[PDB]
Amino acid sequence: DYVLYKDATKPVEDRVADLLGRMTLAEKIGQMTQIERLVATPDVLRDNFIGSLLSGGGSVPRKGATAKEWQDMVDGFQKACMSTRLGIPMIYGIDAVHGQNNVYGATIFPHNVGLGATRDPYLVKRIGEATALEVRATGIQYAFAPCIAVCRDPRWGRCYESYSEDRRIVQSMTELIPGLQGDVPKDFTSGMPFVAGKNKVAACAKHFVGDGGTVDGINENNTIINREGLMNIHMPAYKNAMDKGVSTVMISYSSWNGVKMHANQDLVTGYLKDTLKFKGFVISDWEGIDRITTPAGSDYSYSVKASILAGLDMIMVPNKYQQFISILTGHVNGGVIPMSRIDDAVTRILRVKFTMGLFENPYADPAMAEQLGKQEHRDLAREAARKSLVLLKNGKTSTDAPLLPLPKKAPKILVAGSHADNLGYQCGGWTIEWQGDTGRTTVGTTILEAVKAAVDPSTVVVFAENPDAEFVKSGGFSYAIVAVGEHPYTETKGDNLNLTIPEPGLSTVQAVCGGVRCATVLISGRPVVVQPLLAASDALVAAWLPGSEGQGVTDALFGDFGFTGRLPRTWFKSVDQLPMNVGDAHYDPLFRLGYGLTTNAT
Ligand SMILES: *[C@@H]1O[C@H](CO)[C@@H](O[C@@H]2O[C@H](CO)[C@@H](O[C@H]3O[C@H](CO[C@H]4O[C@H](CO)[C@@H](O)[C@H](O)[C@@H]4O[C@@H]4O[C@H](CO)[C@@H](O)[C@H](O)[C@H]4NC(C)=O)[C@@H](O)[C@H](O)[C@@H]3O)[C@H](O)[C@H]2NC(C)=O)[C@H](O[C@@H]2O[C@@H](C)[C@@H](O)[C@@H](O)[C@@H]2O)[C@H]1NC(C)=O
Ligand SMILES: *[C@@H]1O[C@H](CO)[C@@H](O[C@@H]2O[C@H](CO)[C@@H](O[C@@H]3O[C@H](CO)[C@@H](O)[C@H](O)[C@@H]3O)[C@H](O)[C@H]2NC(C)=O)[C@H](O[C@@H]2O[C@@H](C)[C@@H](O)[C@@H](O)[C@@H]2O)[C@H]1NC(C)=O
Ligand SMILES: OC[C@@H]1[C@@H](O)[C@H](O)[C@@H](O)c2nc(-c3ccccc3)cn21
Ligand SMILES: *[C@@H]1O[C@H](CO)[C@@H](O)[C@H](O)[C@H]1NC(C)=O
Repeated sequence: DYVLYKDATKPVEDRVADLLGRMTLAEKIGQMTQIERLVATPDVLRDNFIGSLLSGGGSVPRKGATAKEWQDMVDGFQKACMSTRLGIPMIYGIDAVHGQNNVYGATIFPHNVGLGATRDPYLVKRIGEATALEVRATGIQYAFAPCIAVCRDPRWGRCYESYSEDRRIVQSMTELIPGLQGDVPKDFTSGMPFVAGKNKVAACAKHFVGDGGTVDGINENNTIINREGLMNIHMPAYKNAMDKGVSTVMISYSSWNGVKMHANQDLVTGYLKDTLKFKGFVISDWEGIDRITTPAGSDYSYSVKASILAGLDMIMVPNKYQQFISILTGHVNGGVIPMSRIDDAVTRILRVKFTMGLFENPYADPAMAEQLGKQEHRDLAREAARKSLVLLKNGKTSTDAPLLPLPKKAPKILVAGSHADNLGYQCGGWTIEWQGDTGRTTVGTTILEAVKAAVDPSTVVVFAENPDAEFVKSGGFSYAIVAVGEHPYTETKGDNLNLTIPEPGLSTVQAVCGGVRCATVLISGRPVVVQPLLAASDALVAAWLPGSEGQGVTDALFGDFGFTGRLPRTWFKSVDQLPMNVGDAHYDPLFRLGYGLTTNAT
């Protein structure tokens, strides 16, 4: 007879309610299982009724894969899930945190920190729209963004994924959501999930909650703060995400006052779902439930019980799915975990799938391939790159002639530094590889390239990654541009207690600037000890992690556009002041939030 859930002309809730009514137990749990593509197989996916797949940092089908290949891969997996008795389509998620950053040839936009310096939430909304197209260009329908953490201690290896330390800023920046998912209807209820169609993608606000408040900025650690401070600092943006209709929420690895977020039934269920009235689905993090115990995985049986009862709807296993499903099947068979729970988690996972119309467009659109790396997107990124640069210094002394903007016509000029011609570096973490990489890892334009493509044909550009004083003073240069800074990092692998850039860097800035007037470009995902650099430089620019369009940098350096960006974070004097944020008593910055020197165009 007539199968309601299959009829597209029917209401979302009606269809969810109808399908859930036909589901066994194995299928309901299947919908709650998300696994790495690495352990996925048509059989596995079909036999275990897998409801979702993902790709961790660098989990690509083939290094250098085209968009078609990706689509084919995803389509391969979907073909399998569609063959289940009920034919429930799977949702493929990936970390498209600053473009479809895992794909080769994908436009790599500035990381969050840099975007916050722009204060242009509309620019961010356009980035989300772009990223939507490029993630859909590869057949994927779910991006694990935006990360709306409010980094409070730059020693945290994930600070670059935080728009600001000022929640107000992080809120205005949730505009990425409507960009990735499309805008929500006038009526729209705050908390209901939403996605416009096959040209948009489901978004994920992460990581609930207080991931940017751990002690010392130790990744995944504990956040010791009172409910009020937690609610007015780290909680706010989420409220915004509810109104903008965010589709999902990933839970943080970090604990609050000693309690693992994955086990926090009060915040996850009581506050997020019950109070904020979140109707989309909640997903764990990579082995996030295993990390509830200590050691991790020491009692997976507890992790399922504790996490599922806490209120989580989907688990990112992402490898030992057989265990996860066996363990959960048991708990339900034992009455330990009530079916109402499973019913709820599935109800949410489904509601989101019908809403985005996954049941109507489960397969890719080869027409969408072209989107990947589209020039218009690169221009957009280029714009954001320029707008995110924050001028800290521009003249060794009050009386000096402003170094920037530099002339495009000069006899001979010098570009140097470790980050000068290193695409991987200017891109930073989460680029091609999980930890990011060094060198020409994708399609882009390094700073050097931009420069050679901006100066007058009669301007001799000489490159020297790390020259000595002697070389510079004898070069006959009119000026030099040195780029240095941090190296690509991601999560824990990036926590830093000394926060001083790697060498050589300062040695190079000092060697070059001591030989000729210089403009120093600092590549970093956060504020770092900068006095030494500022001291040796005539002008110094904080470019954070610009991404693939180096021209964004040179656009400012040569005055085609003037610096407008302003510090999204507080720049410290020494790392022992930390934590130190706007509003604190001992607030003794080296550069307050909002600081940013400027210049004018043409
Ligand atoms: C401040 O604290 C930081 C972390 O808390 C320190 O950085 C970390 O230092 C350890 C060594 O103590 C280092 O060791 C691990 O990585 C080794 C290889 O490191 C290179 O490759 C990785 C990626 O593969 C990069 O992330 C590293 O940044 C590093 O990159 C190379 O750096 C060279 C010099 O800067 C450069 O010539 C290369 O081109 C560049 N190569 C690439 C591909 O980028 C590995 O052998 C070892 O077994 C460990 O696994 C960590 O890698 C390093 N940082 C990170 C993010 O992991 C920091 O130490 C200082 O700075 C470092 C960059 C390094 O030069 C140290 O020798 C130096 O003491 C601390 N700074 C201070 C002043 O104390
Ligand atoms: C020369 O460069 C200065 C750089 O500040 C320009 O003035 C600044 O223009 C901003 C708008 O572009 C002013 O408004 C706000 O700026 C922030 C930047 O953080 C924007 O994000 C925000 O949306 C606002 O628009 C800013 O206040 C202003 N700075 C000062 C000290 O007034 C200047 O622009 C020209 O003068 C200013 C006063 C405005 O009237 C501009 O509209 C006007 O074009 C630049 N000159 C030129 C020709 O562009
Ligand atoms: O890439 C998927 C998610 C990402 O969206 C989350 O923000 C982040 O917490 C995260 N850590 C790992 C991860 C960490 C260690 C080993 C293997 C994987 C994986 N992930
Ligand atoms: C925090 O980090 C410390 C040191 O790495 C570790 O001993 C402790 O168990 C962690 N605690 C939490 C709550 O993450």
